[PDB]
Amino acid sequence: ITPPSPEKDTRSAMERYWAEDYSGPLGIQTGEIVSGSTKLPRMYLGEKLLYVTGVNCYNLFVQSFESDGDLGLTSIRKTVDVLVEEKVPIVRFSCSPYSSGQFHFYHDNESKYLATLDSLAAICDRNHIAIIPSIFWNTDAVPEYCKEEFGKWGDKSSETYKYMLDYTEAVVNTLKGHKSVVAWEFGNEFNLQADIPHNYRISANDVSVAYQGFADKVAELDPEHRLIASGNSVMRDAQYNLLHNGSWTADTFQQYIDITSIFTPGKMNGMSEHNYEEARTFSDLGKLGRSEQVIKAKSAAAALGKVYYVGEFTGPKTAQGDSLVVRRHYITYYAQKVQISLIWNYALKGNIEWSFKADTPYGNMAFNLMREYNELFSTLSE
Ligand SMILES: [Cl-]
Ligand code: NA
Repeated sequence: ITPPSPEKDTRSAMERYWAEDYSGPLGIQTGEIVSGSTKLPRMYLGEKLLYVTGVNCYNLFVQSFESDGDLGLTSIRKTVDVLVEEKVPIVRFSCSPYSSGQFHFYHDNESKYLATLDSLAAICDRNHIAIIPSIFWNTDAVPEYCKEEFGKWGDKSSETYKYMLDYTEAVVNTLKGHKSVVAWEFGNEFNLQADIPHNYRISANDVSVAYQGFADKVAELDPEHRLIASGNSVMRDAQYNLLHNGSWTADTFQQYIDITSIFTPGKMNGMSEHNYEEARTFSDLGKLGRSEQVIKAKSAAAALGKVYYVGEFTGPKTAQGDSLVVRRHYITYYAQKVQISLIWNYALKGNIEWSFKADTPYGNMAFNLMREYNELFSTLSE
C-alpha cells in the first residue's frame, strides 16, 4: 500500500520522526493549527504536533574536554547509555566552552573539536535522542576572548560579532545533516544581562542585533529550516521598563509582548522561558500563578508568530527534594499543552550545579516524573 499521510499515520510525532522510512524535514518545524483566520503557531516533528518533556544535560558535549580532557567519547557514551535507559526523548546542552580560558579546546585544533561534536550527534542519531545545542552558553566568553567590551555583541563590525557568525557557521555546518539536532538555540539567558541599572553592560536592542545576526546566519546555512530559538529566561518583570525607563516597574502585558519581540526577533521563532520558583507579575494583570503565566506566555507567542517552550524549570536539587515543587511544573505544562519542557539538570556524575545523576533519590524523582508525563503527552493533540 501507499504510505498514509501524516495525519492518517497513527504513529506519534517522535515515533514517525525516528522511523526508518522517515524522509521528511529534519528537526522542529513551525506550522499552525487553523480555526478560520486564527492561526495558532505550533511545533511539529516528523510532520505531526509535538508534545514532549525532557532534560537539560548541560555538559553532554563539553564534558568531552572539561572532564575527559581529550575531546574523546568516553563520558559521552556513558551519558547516552543513561539517556536511552531512562527513556529521555529530548535534551538541551551547551555547544561551546563556558570560559574563554577553555576556548583553546576549539582553536588548538578546530577540526578535532568539531569531529567530536559530529560524533556526539551521530551517537544521538543512532540512539534516537533529540538534542538542542545552545551555542553561546556563557555570553561573557566571546567578548573576553576577543578582548572587547561586552556590548560589542550588538556591533556588527566587532570581532565579537564576527566570531559569533564564524562559530555559528562552524556549528551549523557540522550539525545540520543530523536528524538528532532538532533546534538551534542562541545561548543561555542572554536577556538577563541587559539594561541592569547597577550592573550596566548591554541593552536589549544590542542583544536583539546579535539574535538577528545569529538567526540570519543559521537560516542561510540550514536547508531543513528547523526551529531557531533564543534560550532566554523569563523576561524580567520590568524587562521593558528597564530598557525604556531604567526602572523596575513591572511591565504591562502589552509591554511584555513588546520586549519579548525584541528578545525574539525576525527569523528566531522559538520563544524560550526558564521557569524558576519566581512568579510573573504584570502591572495591569497583577501577580500570577504558574498556570496563568504559561497561558499568558503562549498568548504572547501566538500573537507574535512564535512558539513557546520551557527551556529550563525547577528540578529536584533546587526543590531541596520536595517532589511537589517539581510536580507543580509538570501539572501546569500538561494542562496548558506546553510542547517542550526541559528540567534542570542531568549530569552523568551529578557534578554540575543544581543537578542530578541517575540511580539516586533525586535522579529517580526527575526521571519518574519525566516518563509519567511523556506518557500523558504522547497522546496529546490540538
Ligand atoms: Cl563537565
Ligand atoms: Na543526584
